[PDB]
Amino acid sequence: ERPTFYRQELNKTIWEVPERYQNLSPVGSGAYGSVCAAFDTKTGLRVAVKKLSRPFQSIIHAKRTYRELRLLKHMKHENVIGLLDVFTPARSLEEFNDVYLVTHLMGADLNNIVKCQKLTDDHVQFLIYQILRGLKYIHSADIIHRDLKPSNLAVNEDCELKILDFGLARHTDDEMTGYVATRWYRAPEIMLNWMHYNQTVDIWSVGCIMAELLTGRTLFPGTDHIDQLKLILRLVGTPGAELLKKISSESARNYIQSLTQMPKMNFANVFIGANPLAVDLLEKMLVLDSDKRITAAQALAHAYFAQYHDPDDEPVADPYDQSFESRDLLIDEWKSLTYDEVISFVPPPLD
Ligand SMILES: CC(C)(C)c1cc(NC(=O)Nc2ccc(Cl)c(COc3cccnc3)c2)[nH]n1
Repeated sequence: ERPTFYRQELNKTIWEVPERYQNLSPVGSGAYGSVCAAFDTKTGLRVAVKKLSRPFQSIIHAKRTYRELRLLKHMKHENVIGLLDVFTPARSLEEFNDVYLVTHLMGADLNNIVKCQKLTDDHVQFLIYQILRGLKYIHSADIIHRDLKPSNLAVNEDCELKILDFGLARHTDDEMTGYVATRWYRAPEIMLNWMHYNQTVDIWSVGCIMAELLTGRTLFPGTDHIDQLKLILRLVGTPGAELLKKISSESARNYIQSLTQMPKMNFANVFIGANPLAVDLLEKMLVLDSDKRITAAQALAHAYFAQYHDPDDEPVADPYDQSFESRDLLIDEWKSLTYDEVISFVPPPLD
């Protein structure tokens, strides 16, 4: 039944893991946990193991922990990250305090690819294709990523691509401040809090990512929130009256109307030399009104992806029950909910 655990300290943190996992080596940490690379001897895999940092600190924390576990137990798709394993050294609910998550070891992110390599149009096709493929899956489970950027995309030597979230820290006001990649890929409505937002926020990010794969340059490297809004409105144009009504923040609405009105730019004169089909796709992604952005599913059928598109191999997620998001529970209740999910986990099969 239960495997044997051994202990070791790595960077003032104690790790207790099953013997199967060997050669633990620290790779990163933050307020929400620490990660080691390791070798899983039962599967033959290089794996990553995250140890959650006091997962049941507060109500809000415990619920956060439950949420990621549920989330990761559910993601089963080639272009999305999955759970290899999840474990606890705890022998009963009474002593459950620590949670460990196991995933495939990710090496290079997409930020490393565009930085250190020249990409062909065909490269960009395959890379964006896979993001959209994964995103169709994620969205069909009513999950929004909200933080799509190159660094949250893992890419191996064959340009095969997985969406995940490496994030280990709080998403605070300070990290979104200033000249920071954290904010360059954010949909404007979620950056200036215009309104209740939706799936299409992630599509805007793909817009920004695709542009950067084509040029090798950040699309909207704002020096701050407002500077970035100007860079954005310079390209796609200031909003019309139709879009202004949909902006719930009267204060935000009011700021936008103080701007000099500008037309949408010619994208062929921005993305000089790009495939006309890439240009067209960007025009349908980088749309200010989120009601009117192309969806992941719609985007898969666009002629830019003709080499790769296969409507029989672009699967959707099983129904995902997200009713817990509405419930207010106590720490011990989130905790036990989490514990059930730990003990019920069934590992994936390798072929
Ligand atoms: C929207 C999607 C489904 C993409 C999403 C994913 C997440 N969160 C995570 O992916 N979390 C997570 C948890 C544990 C581990 Cl081990 C990892 C991968 O971490 C590494 C670190 C270093 C090298 N390789 C993998 C991710 N939220 N939303």
